[PDB]
Formats: sequence, C-alpha cells, structure tokens
Amino acid sequence: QRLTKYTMADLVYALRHFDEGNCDTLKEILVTYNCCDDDYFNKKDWYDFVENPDILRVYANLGERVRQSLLKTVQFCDAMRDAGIVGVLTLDNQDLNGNWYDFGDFVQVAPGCGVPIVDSYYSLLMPILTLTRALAAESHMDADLAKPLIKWDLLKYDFTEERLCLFDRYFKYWDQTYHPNCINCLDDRCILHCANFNVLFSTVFPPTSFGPLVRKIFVDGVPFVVSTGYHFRELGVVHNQDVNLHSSRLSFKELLVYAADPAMHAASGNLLLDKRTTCFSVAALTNNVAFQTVKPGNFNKDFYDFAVSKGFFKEGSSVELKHFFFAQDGNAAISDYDYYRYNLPTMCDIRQLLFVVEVVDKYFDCYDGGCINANQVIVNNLDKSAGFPFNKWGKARLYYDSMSYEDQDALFAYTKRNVIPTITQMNLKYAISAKNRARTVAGVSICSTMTNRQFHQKLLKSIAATRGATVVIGTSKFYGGWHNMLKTVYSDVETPHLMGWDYPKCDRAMPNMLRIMASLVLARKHNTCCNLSHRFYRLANECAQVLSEMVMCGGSLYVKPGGTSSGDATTAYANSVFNICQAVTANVNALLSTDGNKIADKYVRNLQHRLYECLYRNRDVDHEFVDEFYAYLRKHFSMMILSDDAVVCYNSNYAAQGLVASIKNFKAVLYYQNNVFMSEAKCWTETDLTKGPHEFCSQHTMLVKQGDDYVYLPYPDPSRILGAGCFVDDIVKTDGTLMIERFVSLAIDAYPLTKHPNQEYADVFHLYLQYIRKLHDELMLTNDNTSRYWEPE
Amino acid sequence: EDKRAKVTSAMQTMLFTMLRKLDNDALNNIINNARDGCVPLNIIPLTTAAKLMVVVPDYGTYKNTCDGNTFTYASALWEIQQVVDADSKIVQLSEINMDNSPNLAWPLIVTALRA
Amino acid sequence: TSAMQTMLFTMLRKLDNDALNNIINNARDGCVPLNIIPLTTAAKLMVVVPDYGTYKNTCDGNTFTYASALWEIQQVVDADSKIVQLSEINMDNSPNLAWPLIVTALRAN
Amino acid sequence: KMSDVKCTSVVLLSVLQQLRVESSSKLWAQCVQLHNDILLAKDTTEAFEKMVSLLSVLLSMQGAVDINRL
Ligand SMILES: [Zn+2]
Ligand SMILES: [Zn+2]
Repeated sequence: QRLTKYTMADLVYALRHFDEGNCDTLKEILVTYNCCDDDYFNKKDWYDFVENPDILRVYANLGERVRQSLLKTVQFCDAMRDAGIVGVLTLDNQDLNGNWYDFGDFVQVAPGCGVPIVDSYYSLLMPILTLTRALAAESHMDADLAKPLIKWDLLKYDFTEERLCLFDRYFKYWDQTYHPNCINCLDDRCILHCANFNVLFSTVFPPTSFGPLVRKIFVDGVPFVVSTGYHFRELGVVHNQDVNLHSSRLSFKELLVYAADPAMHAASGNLLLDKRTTCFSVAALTNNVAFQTVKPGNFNKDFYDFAVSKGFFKEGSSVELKHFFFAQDGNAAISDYDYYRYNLPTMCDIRQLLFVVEVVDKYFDCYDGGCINANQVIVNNLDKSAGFPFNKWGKARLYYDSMSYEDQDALFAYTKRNVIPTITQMNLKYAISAKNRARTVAGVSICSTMTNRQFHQKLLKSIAATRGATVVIGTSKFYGGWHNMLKTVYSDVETPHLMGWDYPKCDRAMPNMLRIMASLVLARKHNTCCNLSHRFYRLANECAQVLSEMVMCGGSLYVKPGGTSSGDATTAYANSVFNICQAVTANVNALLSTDGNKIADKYVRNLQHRLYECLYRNRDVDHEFVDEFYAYLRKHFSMMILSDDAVVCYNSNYAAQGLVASIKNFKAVLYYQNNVFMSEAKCWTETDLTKGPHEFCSQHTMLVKQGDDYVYLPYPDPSRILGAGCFVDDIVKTDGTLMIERFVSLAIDAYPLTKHPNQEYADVFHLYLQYIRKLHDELMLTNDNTSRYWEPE
Repeated sequence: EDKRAKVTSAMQTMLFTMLRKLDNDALNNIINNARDGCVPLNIIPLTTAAKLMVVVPDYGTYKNTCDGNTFTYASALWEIQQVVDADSKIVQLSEINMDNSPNLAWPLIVTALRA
Repeated sequence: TSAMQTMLFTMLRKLDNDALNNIINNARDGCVPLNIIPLTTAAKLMVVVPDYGTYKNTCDGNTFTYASALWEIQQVVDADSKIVQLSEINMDNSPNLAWPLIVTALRAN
Repeated sequence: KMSDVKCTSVVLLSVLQQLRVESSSKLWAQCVQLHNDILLAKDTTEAFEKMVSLLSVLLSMQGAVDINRL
C-alpha cells in the first residue's frame, strides 16, 4: 500500500530501452521526483549526453533515490533470511521509494535459513548506478549529501577496505566472490566481474589516488622516483615485483623503463592548473606553455586549373570541391583533449556482459594467435614516432636497431611480471576533411608498442589474413575483393535487408569496461604460452599504457580518463571486438525485451526463454547454448565488421517481430553502454540488395556489368577525389615522381565512377587520366591499368 | 653500436638532470609520511613543486583564480612572480582587468611560487 | 614565397571583385587599412591616407568610400597625432597638414 | 566563383602564415576564422566579404609589399 506510480523496473526500462519518441515514462519520473521541471523537455535535444551535457546533472538527482533502493533491498534481504524465506527479487516488486511488495514467489523453509535471489535484481540495476551517481552520497562523511565531503588523505592509495565496505553495504547478497584487486582473480570472467564493481566504487575516492604509484629507489647511492606499481580505477592495486634498490648501474632496459615512466617527469615538474579544460592533470614539464597550429593545405594550382579547363568546378554541377585542409588556431590541441570529458564511469550488466563476451568469442573462433618472440615481430613503420621522451632522440628505428632480440624479449618479459605506466603524446594532424574541426594523432610510445606486438601480433596478422569471417581487417577491395566481402555478408539470409549505424564520439566515450573486455578477448589465444598471473600483468600494462595513461599535450602531462588510442597496435582490432559486443548486446536485448508469447515460431520462443535463463541463472558457461545463439545470429543477423564501421545483412521478417536487432536496439544500447545518443540521421537502411551498402569503408556500392556477369564495385565520393587532387601535404613540390604516384592512386580509386550513371562522376576518372598522361609525358598510365584492379586473378 | 651509445648517453643525461631538480626536502617528507614508503604520483607535484603554472582562458576565470598578487591553490598560498601571455609577452598585473580584457592574448599563463 | 604571392594576386585579379580591387588598388598608392576591414553595422574601420590626391578620391565631407561600402567618418587625426577638421582637408590647406592622415569611420549600414 | 574564392583563401592564409601572422595569436585566430568560414561557405556573397577582410591583413602589413610591382 501507498506505493509509487512507477517501479524500479520502469526506471531501469526507461533508461535502458530509451527511445526519444516514446520516453514518457522517463520524463514523468524525472518531473515527479524533481530531477528537472517540465520545461526541461522543451530544450532541443534535452536527452543527449554530448550536446546538452546538463542531462547528467538531471539524472544525478535520482542518485539518492537509487541508493535508498539498494539499501532497502539489503534490509529486505536480511529480513527474509532471518524469517527463513527463499525467493526471487525482481524490480517490479520494488517501488521508486524502495519499498517491497507482492511476495508471490517467496516460500518458507526454516527460520534463519532463507536466501534472496538477486542476480537479475542487481544486474538489471547496475547500468543506472553509475548513470545516476548512486554512490555520490558516499563521498560525504556520514554517507549523507547534507554533510561535508570526506577529508581523504592524499597519500592513501589502496582503498581495499573501503571497496569491501561498499560492497557489503549495497551488494551484501550478491553471492559471487568479489576481489577488489583483480590480480587475485582465477580467470578473465572474474576480472570483468570484479572490475565492474570497481568502476562504481572508484567514483567516491579522490582522483589523485589513482594512477602510477611511486617509491624512492637508489642507483649508486643516488635517489630516483620510479613507479613500483599502479592503482587502476577498474583493476585495483597492482604492485611491481622486479623492484631493485641500491643498484650500481642501470641497464639499457632499465633506462627505457625509467625514461618512459612519468614518475621521473611529473615528480620533477611544475604544478599545473589548466583552466582551459575540465580534465584532470598532473604536471607541467616546462616553464612556457606550448601552443600548436595547423597550416592551410598546399594548393596545386596546375591541377585545379587543368580541371577547370575540362568543365570542373562549374556552378550548378553535381560535383563540388568540398574536401580541404583547414587551418587550426592556437588553442585547438587542448580543445581536442577536452573531448575526453565524455568518457564517463560506466557500470555494465555483468550477467549480460559475461554472456555477450562468449558470443563475441565465437566470432573470433577461426583466427590463430599466441605469443611470438622479438625476432618474429614484423615492423614496417619504423619511421613512426617513439613517443615522449623517446621522440626527442628518434623514431622507432632508433630503438629497434639498438636493442638486441634478447633485450627486446627481456623488456617483454618484464611486462609479464610488472607494470610500466607510459606517457604518450598527442599532436594535431594536417589532413584533408570536409570539416573545420581539429584532428589529432596519438604518439604511443616505444616501451608499449615494442611489447604489444610480441603479445598480440600473431593474432592481428591472422585476422588480417583471413577472408570470409565476420571481422574483416586488411582485406583488399581489389580483384573482386569488394564483391566477395558483400557475398560473404549476404550469405543465405531468408529476407535480406542491409543496415549500418554510427558510433557517436567513439574514440572518446568508449568505456574502460568494454576496452578491458576487448583486450581480454584478444588475449584469449594465450593459453599454451602464458599463465594466469602473466595474463593479468599484460592486461594491467595495456590498461596503464592506453586506457589511463599520461598524455602529453603542449608542454604538460594530462591524465586520460578512457577511450581508444590511434597509435596503438590493437585499436583497429579491439574496436571490432567492441562492435560485435554492442551488436550482440542489441540482439540479446531485442529478443529478451519482446513478448515471448506473441512469437509464432516455437523455436524462437524457446530461444528467448533459454536466453534469459542463461544470463541470470546458470552462471557456468553453457557452451551449447552459446553455439546455438551464435548460429541464430549468423543466420538472421549477418555482420561484416571493420573498426567502427559495420554492415549487417538481416532477416527483416524477424526484425519486424523484435527477434532480431534493428536500429532502435542499437540506439538504446549505445545510450546506456557508451553514454551517447545516436541520431537516426547518421544511420542508413537499404532494402534493395541490387545496390550495396550505402556506405562501408567510406565508399558507396553499386552493381555493374563486368565479364558478361555482374559485380559489385566500391566508389569514392567525387568531391573527395577532386579535393585530394587539388590540395597537397607539401611534399610533391620537389619531385614529380611523388606527384604522379598520388595521382595514379586517386585515378584508380576514381575508376568505378565510370560505371556510374552520372556522367559528371565518370568525368573525374577521365580527368585524372588525362592529367596523369600529361604528368607522364612531362616526366604511361592507361585505362587498362585501372581496369585490371577489379578483375579477379 | 653508435645508435645504442647515443641513446644510452641521452637517456642518462636526461634522467640525471631530472634527479637534480627532483631531490629535495618536500619529496623526502612525502615519502617519509607514507605508511610503507609508497605514495601516488599524482600528489607529488602538489607537495614538492615550488612553482605553479596557471593557464587562464579569459578574464572572469582570471579574477576567480589569480586576482592580485597572491592566490590559494592545492592548500597552499602562492605568490605571483610573473604573468606571460599566449604570445610569450610579459603582462603586468595592473593590465589584467575587465576593460583591457579584449586587448590581451588570452589564455594568460600565471607563474607563482609557494609563499 | 614569391610564387605564392604571384599566385595570390593572379587569383585575386581573376576573381575581379570590386571590393577586393578597391582595397588592393588603394594599398598600391600607400593607402592601407590599420585593422581587419569590419563587416557589421557600426563597426569601426581605420585607414591611412598618404596625401590629398588620394584623400579627395576616397573622402567627401563625412562619407568615406572603401571596399565597396560607405563608412561614416567620425574623426581624422594627423601624423603628429593632432585632430584635423574635415573642412581643413583641401587643396589650399594640404601643404600644412601632417600627412599621412588617419581616417576613422563606421560601416554605414 | 565559389571554387575560385575557396582556392584563393587557401593561398591567402598560407602567405599570411609565411609572413608569420601566427606570431600574434589574436590575429592568427581571426585569420583562421575568416579562412575556414570561406571554406565552409555556400553563398559567394559571404565568401567574398570574408575574403575582403582576410586580404586586408596582407595589405595592412608593411615592408613585404609585393603589390607595388603590379
Ligand atoms: Zn575475482
Ligand atoms: Zn602467451
């Protein structure tokens, strides 16, 4: 009696199955409990997290209400245990004031012997505990928002007892072992389990207690400050083992470890207060702040004028000059860093994450892998920056040509027993775009990339050499490759439709939990060449090096909250592990969220039933169920995946019934998984497979006649090809050889445009060939050299 | 072996230069006050850096961060030694106000020492 | 450098915009802007005029013509930083003025 | 003339960079903003107004005066 209108189930559903048109449940709850007024919903895009970030301040007003429900649940659970009651706790039996009712599934067995079943109860709540800042009260002295903040000791770095205290106060009846320090976990499943709790618990500890942990050590009697461990928001405290004090001299390897270690740079730097950003920072390494600009593109007037004389760039034409190198201002680099403000602590539904990851693993169950030695590592890009401070001396060649293979293996072995918290450097990029936004690259250091290849390269090379699988990296579009990739995804789908989607702010909002999941999946090949402790330290290093590393910008060191790094060895692959995880999650939710009794097909009805019962029960992995669910997705939701870019050929007859994910499922999943709103305006749907995917690998697809048969060809946007022709990166002004090579490559990409019905698109190819013949005569390319590129050999 | 030798020398030179700047009383105090000799790296600059750099994007931020000769940050009183603008020119404190705000190369960088 | 300036002026001549032609042509006689030419209403433009022969072709009473727009002259200050009245800038008084003069005007809507 | 105005803007901001307009952050930022607004323009009316303002930076600077030889 005297219950609220809505239940915890409605709040969780409204937040996890979010849809801007049908958001009345959420809007009413937010107004009812004074999170915001009604006028709040008249703000353009009030529900987004990227625009109008204010929504986080609004959801946070539910945080006290959410912790009150968690606390009442624990009190309820104690009462039913003492009463001898056995039963299941659900969200629709608890109202929004946290009161429990309607205990129909509860039975009595014996006084003092009851037990709550809370696996779906807490797992369903978990994603909204970080969204609504449920533990914000715990930052206050009495766990009371009306009182002062805890005067935490700056030198405290462990917080093991504090995490256990939170665990046993809010999740007291979560009957699964929690290990605050993930170093103590038995397998990878136990790391995601524990890390998910650490994400929530770590938000009430001060920001200065996280990151590298340091000690004073001596060499030849001279003191140094070095890292001897690291405190991870997700993994807890990891200590180093190979810590040697009172050494006499340092080895080359020790110099690399210390030079890369911010303990030497930050502890010795200036204190920095940077008001241009909302991100946490540690130290300035200078006395003078550096600013960085980007110059305009180098205009190739001869190409442009040549094209104008052929009818290009005329008013009213369908092909415009849209792609340019835009100049940047002084405070660009920092405004780029500041987009890391969108990476929010995100807790996952662990019962679902631990299922989805098994399905994700099935998708990579055809690739080879394992650890290779230093003399088995292939590095072609040796002109790549070695990162800060290594880049003050040279490029990767300098370190690869200095260290013996035995030393490269020794550095690798070090990272299997310790953690090296490296520094990467961010820089502005001079590149062609249709937009004036800043673009950057990540100068990931040599002390990371040199050992990441030994751990991951065998797998990355196996993935890149495999054709016909779902994750397609390194597969050429040429010689029928585009066509073969499309036939591979189309497969035997019964009623095929094509879909794609967008990942709003991916390289910045991707949470550390999914970044850990992806590195754990890629590390699953290390079974016959890596023990458990070694697999943990390698995870700790990947996390210290690319999720929570120190990033130099300008003249100072900033801390990265999360996201991806464009300079790392695995990003192109880790992003595909992620894309599959989100797509699988959307399909798991698409099926579980529908009405199981409205399904005409008994098979699917039984699949939905068993799917629920393989997530919130039956914790042990049911490999037969996973194989079955996986096979279902392969048949009705066929994916072709590249780093943050996917095409899905799906059975629309099932998607129509909610048995297969659709774009609305991706929108909901992204909203709570990456804290971003995905506009439908950036997502395409195509019903006619005569035409290919609207866009994949930034290219359009059309079916054309070739060989008295038909093939699919990719094609570029003509405005990018002409823009690329017209503006250069200032390196072809001295050597016509380079000018010809870039024009020939553009001419090849433009080739398929001659098959296009729009003559103005076809003309771009012909323009390029006449220009190239002119360049070859001045220094030959013919239409046969470009035609052979799409003819299978 | 010239590549290795040049790297070895450069690295040793860099690390030792930093050690000369790093070894001080404040550092010994933060380590000695640790329960086991271990402290977070992120609290060392707050304890051992004698100099603070403040980067301020506009006047309102300046007024609420570094108004006048001194200010408080990271539980310490700081004394401003100099203000340098984004063009690396010297700006006097008497020149930073609302009326002359449009004429300064913002952000300004304020250098201050522990009082 | 010299190549870039050659291309720039060639391209500007090809565009053949009246405002662009006016500002380049005035600059060629020593009459250049002091600031970025303003685009909005009542925004302030300052220019330098090196002699009377130039002045008589850009200024008429308190109206200044420049960059294909009219500007409302607020003040004229000479090379010795003195105020010169508009009635004093003429063919008879010119020999006694501290040329170049700075002409300050606002965009006339 | 939009394509010619945009190409001209690239050449013009590039010479301002050669002349070290980057030295003064106040002026460089203004020059970059005029430049990028030309590149993002759809209406040639606006693209030319921005070109007039950006060109005036080059004409204002002295010593390095090439127009005298036209
Ligand atoms: Zn565990
Ligand atoms: Zn291994």
